[PDB]
Amino acid sequence: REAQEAGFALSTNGERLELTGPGPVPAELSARLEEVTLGSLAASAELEV
Amino acid sequence: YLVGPPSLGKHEALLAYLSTQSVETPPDLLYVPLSERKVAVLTLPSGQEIHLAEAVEGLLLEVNRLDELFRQGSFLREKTQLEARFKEAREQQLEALR
Amino acid sequence: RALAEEAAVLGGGLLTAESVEQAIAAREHRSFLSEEEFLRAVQEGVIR
Amino acid sequence: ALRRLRRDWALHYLNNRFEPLFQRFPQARAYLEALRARLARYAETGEPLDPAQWRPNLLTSSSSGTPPPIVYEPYATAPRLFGRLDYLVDRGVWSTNVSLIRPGAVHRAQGGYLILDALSLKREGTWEAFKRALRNGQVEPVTEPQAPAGLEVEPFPIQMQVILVGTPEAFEGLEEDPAFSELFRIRAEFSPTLPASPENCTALGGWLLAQGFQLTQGGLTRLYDEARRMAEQRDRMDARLVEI
Amino acid sequence: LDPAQWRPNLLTSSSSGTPPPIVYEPYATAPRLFGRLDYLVDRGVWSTN
Repeated sequence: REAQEAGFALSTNGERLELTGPGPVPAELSARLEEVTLGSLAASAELEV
Repeated sequence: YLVGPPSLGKHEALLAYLSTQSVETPPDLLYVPLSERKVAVLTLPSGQEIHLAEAVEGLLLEVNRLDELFRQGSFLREKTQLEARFKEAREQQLEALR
Repeated sequence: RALAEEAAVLGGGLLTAESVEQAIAAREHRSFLSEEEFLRAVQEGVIR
Repeated sequence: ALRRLRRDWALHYLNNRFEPLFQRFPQARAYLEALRARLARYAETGEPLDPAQWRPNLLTSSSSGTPPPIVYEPYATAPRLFGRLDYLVDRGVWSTNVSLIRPGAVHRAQGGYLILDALSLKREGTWEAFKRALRNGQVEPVTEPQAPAGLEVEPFPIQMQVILVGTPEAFEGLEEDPAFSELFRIRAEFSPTLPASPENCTALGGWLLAQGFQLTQGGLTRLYDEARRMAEQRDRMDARLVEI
Repeated sequence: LDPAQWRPNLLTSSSSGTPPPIVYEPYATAPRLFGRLDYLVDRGVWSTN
């Protein structure tokens, strides 16, 4: 939803997430992307536990 | 230090007397590595050692997430930005030389 | 400080004059066994 | 610079991952910071991490405390007091880690009482190491000179009460050291003989009944008289209740 | 080239300057006073660095 509101397309690759668009994405958008990915992998670690 | 002639049952009373004593639940002490060379005895509130062990196993398994966080969009884009700046300086030098 | 700790224990948490006197008397008494036996022997006439 | 980022980002999210643990385990700041540093080093250099070298080595569990942990160690040797180090032999290399440290008598007496025999302390030559552990908190697990590398065990505040038990001559060779006086200050001196009185006769009868003996008044009286006989005094009875 | 042979070894880092490093060493054996050499055994070879 944030990527759609920002005018960018999300390109999922399995469990890996990245944002594709013309030029660099906004800094807050990149930070939110990194936080979402890190939360997903932390949830995966908790799933393993 | 209990002093007395032998066969006075000093040990037998002492244990009987100390059994009647009441102390606050002793903390769980455990050897924890502050490094691969240096280990310290740490005291935790009773019953918190099992949770600590579970969390430590979680952080040991966190090597997988450490490896995976180098394969995310933000890390890749920051890497590409760093490479782009380095090749920008490289290309400035290359164009001057050319 | 060790005698003060003993007085505090024997007075609960306060080192009054009675508490310190009790601590000193107990310190003397805990090693009084040989003297007590000697006095008992003197009284019973073993050591005249 | 790539290596620098591959520790910067790792530490940046490891702080967030460790904050809940820092909150839940306030005492373990040192160990958790060590784990964070080791994981940052893993992310930086890609240096393999051995799980066995980073484990909370439990020594004793307790939800009790009534009664307190009372550790009586009649055989007071260094391995039985301060613990012992196990080693794994890999390619002839003797290695050790936290998972190979076993508690001694000192370790399982924490928060309680450690009962030792002064004669044992003299005989095994562990009095020096034991008094060093009491005053300085230096409890060192027993190592062996065949291991190329050991473990640097940190000092530890001693939370136990040490209660020595022994015969007076077993303390004659131990009270010579001023450190014995400074450390052990309360003398629970035992009188070899009790006063000979009806109160002590009744106490002896009750003690024998608690031992499970079936007594008669004549039998208890005869045991009391024989206790006085063993004391070799008319007005004193023998306090050696094991003999009685 | 052996990288472990050519890396400066951190001994101790300054805490705050005040108070100064006050090292009380009650047990004064040579290993605890002058330090220790730890050896790595490779093929029965005790190598240090």
